[PDB]
Amino acid sequence: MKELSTIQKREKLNTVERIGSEGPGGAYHEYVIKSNSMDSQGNYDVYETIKFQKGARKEEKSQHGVIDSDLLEIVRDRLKSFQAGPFSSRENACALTHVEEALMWMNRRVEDRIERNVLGTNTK
Amino acid sequence: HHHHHDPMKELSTIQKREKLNTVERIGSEGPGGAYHEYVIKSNSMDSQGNYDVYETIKFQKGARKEEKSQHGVIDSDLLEIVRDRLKSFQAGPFSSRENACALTHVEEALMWMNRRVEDRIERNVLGTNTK
Ligand SMILES: Nc1ncnc2c1ncn2[C@@H]1O[C@@H]2COP(=O)(O)OP(=O)(O)OC[C@H]3O[C@@H](O[C@H]2[C@H]1O)[C@H](O)[C@@H]3O
Ligand SMILES: Nc1ncnc2c1ncn2[C@@H]1O[C@@H]2COP(=O)(O)OP(=O)(O)OC[C@H]3O[C@@H](O[C@H]2[C@H]1O)[C@H](O)[C@@H]3O
Repeated sequence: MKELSTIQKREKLNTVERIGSEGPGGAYHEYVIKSNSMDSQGNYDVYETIKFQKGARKEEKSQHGVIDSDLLEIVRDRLKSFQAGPFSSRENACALTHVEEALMWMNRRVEDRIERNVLGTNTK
Repeated sequence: HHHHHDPMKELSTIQKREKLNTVERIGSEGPGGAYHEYVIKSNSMDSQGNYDVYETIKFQKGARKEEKSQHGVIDSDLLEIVRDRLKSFQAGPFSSRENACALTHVEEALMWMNRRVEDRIERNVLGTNTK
């Protein structure tokens, strides 16, 4: 089925769903973030769709969208702000270090593909 | 729908070369000292000057047990999406060690985020303006 099995199991604010089918690289390129709560009339309090860059950027027929490092950079910024604020935590600091190292590995991939001159194409 | 182009508002990213998108924080600091609206916008624009990509991410603003709260996305949602995409890419033809390391770190970040949630349930402070 469609809903993601999440690491968080208790008191989840939102459900996340993959929409559509597998595409380039074997990945999905549309996701829905959905409130677990509803308003008085049965509507979701939150219903957001995230659409990924589908097909590499230099190939024809490719569809523009967000990329995964965008999401990680937003979360990185949020954790940095929370850590500079009144409600910091050790858990935040550990999560932030892992988020930044993930981003560093994603950039490692980007720079390797620039070097092998395959960035933006469907090549190993 | 939005025409092209503070750099104080744009996020300084880990990636420096061949960025697809610019990420910008919208608005002011809010609860916890954090921003709760971000825009992801393509570095390319069409023939008429409009962004090819212009998407807004709005976060749950104000803790869930407090008044005034505005419903929205939470950070672990974004990370679970990235986790799923990395898992898919790793099961596909274009796997990599870089993907594997990024995936392990993303999942451990999510594990610390859930660790925080469970610690806050234990202290009975989840959803409140409490350290
Ligand atoms: N961690 C990964 N992130 C992205 N893509 C990955 C990863 N691991 C493997 N891939 C695959 O290599 C191709 C070229 O990617 P790329 O050259 O890095 O980048 P891009 O130009 O930014 O396009 C990005 C889009 O490309 C399409 O193909 C991708 C995937 O099939 C996809 O639909 C992307 O959403
Ligand atoms: N890693 C963090 N994630 C979220 N929030 C964090 C973190 N680190 C510190 N905070 C701060 O503690 C408060 C209580 O958060 P919580 O009990 O986890 O909140 P919640 O019910 O899930 O609501 C969530 C919203 O709450 C508001 O305040 C938050 C923040 O000021 C914010 O606008 C949130 O976007």
